[PDB]
Amino acid sequence: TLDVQMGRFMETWADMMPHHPHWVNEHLTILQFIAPSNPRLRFELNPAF
Amino acid sequence: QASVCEFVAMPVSTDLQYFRTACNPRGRASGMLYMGDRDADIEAIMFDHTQSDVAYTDRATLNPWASQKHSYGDRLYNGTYNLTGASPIYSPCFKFFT
Amino acid sequence: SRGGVPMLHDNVTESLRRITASGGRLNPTEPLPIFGGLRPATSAGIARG
Repeated sequence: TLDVQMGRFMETWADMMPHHPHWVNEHLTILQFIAPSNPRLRFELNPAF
Repeated sequence: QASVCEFVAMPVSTDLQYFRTACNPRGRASGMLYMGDRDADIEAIMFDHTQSDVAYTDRATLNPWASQKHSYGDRLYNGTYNLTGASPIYSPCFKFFT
Repeated sequence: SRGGVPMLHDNVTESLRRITASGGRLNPTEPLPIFGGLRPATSAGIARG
C-alpha cells in the first residue's frame, strides 16, 4: 500500500550507503573536477554516455 | 588545394588562455620529448591520469573527452583502432593522437 | 614533517591529509611509511624545468 514499501526503503537505506555517492557531488568547479584527484574523471569519456 | 578541418569535441567551460599560445589539440600535453628514467613512460605521460599534466602542472587534462585511453576523440582519431581507415581523406590530427 | 602535537582523533588527521592531498601536485605516499623520510611520489617527465 506504498506505506510499507516506503518504510522498508527507509529502514534499509539507513545502512545501505557506507559512503558519499559519486553522482551527487555536482558542486565541483571546473578546476577541481579536472584535477587528477577526482575519481569520477576516469569515468567521463564520451559526451553522450 | 582545399585543406580539411577535423572537429574534436570538448567541454564548453574550457580555459580560453590555453588556445592563446602554441597548444596541443588533444587537451593534454604529451609526446616523446619527456623521458630519463625508464622506457614505459610514454604511455604514462599520454594516458595515465592519476598524475598531473607535464606542461600545465595543476591539472590532468583540459578536456576529458579527447584525452583518456578510450575516450571519444581517442576512439575516433587514434590510428591504432582504425575507425577512419576506409576514408581516403587525410586527417589533420592523426599525428597528435597516435 | 613530524614532531608537533598531533590531533586527538587519528581519523581527523587522516581526513585532513586526504583532503589536503587533493589539489596539490606534491604529496606523501599513500601507505605513510613508519620509520621513513616521507619522500614525495616521483612523476614522469619534466616539461619546463
